[PDB]
Amino acid sequence: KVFERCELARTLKRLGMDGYRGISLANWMCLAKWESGYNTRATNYNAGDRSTDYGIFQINSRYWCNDGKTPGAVNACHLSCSALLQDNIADAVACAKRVTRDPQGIRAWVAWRNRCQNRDVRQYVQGCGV
Repeated sequence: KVFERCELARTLKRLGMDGYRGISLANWMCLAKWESGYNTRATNYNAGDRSTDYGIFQINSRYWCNDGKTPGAVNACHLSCSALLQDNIADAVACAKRVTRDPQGIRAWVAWRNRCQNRDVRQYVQGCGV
């Protein structure tokens, strides 16, 4: 599923993402936007380390979900990576929350550092009723 902007903002809000561990909804929107273009079935294989990024938040298989084909990987969200390719984003949200409970917080995603950190992200939630 490819979410429309405001539809996603409200979906994330309902799922408890607004201000989760101090992270604003606009930051989450900026992350999903640059990671997958709001596409839940987005996937990116990393030939260098044999891992794959899954879903709307492009969560990686080396540490967060199990796909059975990533060498010496772990599954911190305790989910099949398939759960990160569903139209319904609840599991992806639970996993994204798990990622941020770690030391880096939202900085775990390099894309957020490149395109969201110290940027004006107000535009992502404007007019969405959140």
